[PDB]
Amino acid sequence: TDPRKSELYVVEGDSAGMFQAILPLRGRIDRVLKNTEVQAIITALGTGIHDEFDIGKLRYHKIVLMADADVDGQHISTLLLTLLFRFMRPLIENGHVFLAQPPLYKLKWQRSDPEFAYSDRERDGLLEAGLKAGKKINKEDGIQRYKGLGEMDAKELWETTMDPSVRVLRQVTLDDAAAADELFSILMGE
Amino acid sequence: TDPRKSELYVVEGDSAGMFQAILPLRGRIDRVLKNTEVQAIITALGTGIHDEFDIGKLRYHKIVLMADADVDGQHISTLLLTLLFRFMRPLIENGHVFLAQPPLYKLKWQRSDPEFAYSDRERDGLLEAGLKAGKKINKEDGIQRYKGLGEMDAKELWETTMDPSVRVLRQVTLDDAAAADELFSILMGE
Repeated sequence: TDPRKSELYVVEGDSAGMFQAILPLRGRIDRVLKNTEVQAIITALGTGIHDEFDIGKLRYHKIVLMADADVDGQHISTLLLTLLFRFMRPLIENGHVFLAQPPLYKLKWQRSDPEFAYSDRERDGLLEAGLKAGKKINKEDGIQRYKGLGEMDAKELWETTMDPSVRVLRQVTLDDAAAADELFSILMGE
Repeated sequence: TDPRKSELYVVEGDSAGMFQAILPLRGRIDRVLKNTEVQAIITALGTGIHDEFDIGKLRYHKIVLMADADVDGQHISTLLLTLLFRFMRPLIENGHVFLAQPPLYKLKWQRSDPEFAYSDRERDGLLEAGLKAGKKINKEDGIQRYKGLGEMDAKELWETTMDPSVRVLRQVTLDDAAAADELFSILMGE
């Protein structure tokens, strides 16, 4: 439960699923700060914002953003990384911010546990290794290509994106957050 | 992600682990409302408090409190049910508040999936049924008696307390919340 042993997952957006807290974010910067879901995330982090930001009050060692690979999922991650870059910058600078890579494929092996691939390369690798081991797979429907997080059952979502020994996390750098901030400014101007 | 398909789990306290949001609560009523963890829970619910309470702004269909059976776990559940009874009463009245019953025992069957018991009666029943079916168990260490939520691995905690088809939930009635409020007042006076 301790901040050092605590993580906060922010699950985005309209196609959604060590202490692991979880908060949603569904989907004008002043209007976004008034949004209830945004307010809950900011409050849970416990640092305060802008000039009131206090790193010592950080409630979570890791902040993990989880969204779909599509434009809808990108839009929400862009929004949250911009809010963090503009009002809670040391969270990014000190390496607390991460992006969860959801699995792209589920390999439905006939008489064994299903395997999950995070890229086309891993899918091909796992398929070859499985067939070589003697595992069986249906050529027509044995490989499920995920379209969103909502397609996964809650148990497999945890196994693939939240289990620390299995999950694929990418650290958000200051340059990554600056690129999200630029993207936000471009889209607002459009 | 929709409020109707959303649940908020409040995991208590110092011995801790359909969209399922999760928030911690570790462990003078005016001082409690200023606490960051309490503020995050209230904010996530989205209704506001006291005269500002708006049922229409409720972000979660179910509010589930999960704590250890000991005095430490009871103290936190007493505190949160009191806050809900005093400042967010319709959440209890409208049947949104529940208590999660964590498993008391894990039956470590030798060559099959482990089973979980929520009472001494269920433990005895499952043990008899398993041995009758031909399942094997070690008489010395095969039955683990849980002392707290922190003893469970994250995956089994979800399977037993968060899976809607498996979990054991008890609805918090207005009388239940009134008894928690009385208990809080007695302990504060002590």
